[PDB]
Amino acid sequence: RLKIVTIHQEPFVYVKPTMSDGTCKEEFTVNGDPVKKVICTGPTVPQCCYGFCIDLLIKLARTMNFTYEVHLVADGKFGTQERVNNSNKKEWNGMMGELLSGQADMIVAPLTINNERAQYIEFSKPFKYQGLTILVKKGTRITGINDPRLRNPSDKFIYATVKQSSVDIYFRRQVELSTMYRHMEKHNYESAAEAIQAVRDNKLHAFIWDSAVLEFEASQKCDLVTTGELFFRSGFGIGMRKDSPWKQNVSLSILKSHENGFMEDLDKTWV
Ligand SMILES: NC1(C(=O)O)CCCC1
Repeated sequence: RLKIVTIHQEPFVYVKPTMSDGTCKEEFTVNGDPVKKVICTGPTVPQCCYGFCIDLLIKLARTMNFTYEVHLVADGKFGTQERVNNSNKKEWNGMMGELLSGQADMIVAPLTINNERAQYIEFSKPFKYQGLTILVKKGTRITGINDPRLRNPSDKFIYATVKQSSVDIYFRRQVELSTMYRHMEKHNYESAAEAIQAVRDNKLHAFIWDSAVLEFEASQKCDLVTTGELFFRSGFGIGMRKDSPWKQNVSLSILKSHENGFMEDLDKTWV
């Protein structure tokens, strides 16, 4: 019974309360198809989880003949390396920390495959190809990471991302993006929800984040749109501890799904 850890992140993983009898409300898609849901414990009581990643998990479990139990990451984070003591060895938090500690056997979430994480865990082939993009108010046009309003910032156009995120780290390490980072570090938000709200409230002109997330957020709000070319393209993959016996088949299934329309069907169903 594999321990699956995930996190709230629509449309990949929705999190809702169970009904009074402890079950998940029976719901259907706009075309009458049943919405598959799994019970996921977390911040701790049983809750209802569903979405792109849950549909993927259900498919993998069926295809690979395994049972599982899902829980939401305890600290509500994806995972970054942080100094937590006087030693010289940083420690991973979020889902990365849980996978490495054994609290989880697989990370099933919109987790970016990057260099730092790849140094400690292994990933399946990507179940989603995306990259960083920009969220702005309808009518605003930004070409991409090279747009002057970003490279030559001023207070007339404020942009930012989420503090302590892997995206924040991406800019902090990009020497060529020092100018941008200096500007962002002065406006970064505590959470994506807050930043997205700030964009609708005209308090923030641009929010830099995952295109896989922003494309959905934009589709849900008419006053919001994504703009420009993607930069820092990346994939989302299932995380497992090194040398896992599940890796090969998880990867083969995902590659097969990209080739047989299954992944395209999830795209249409959830966005
Ligand atoms: N995909 C993210 C990650 O850290 O894995 C990047 C920002 C949202 C979460």
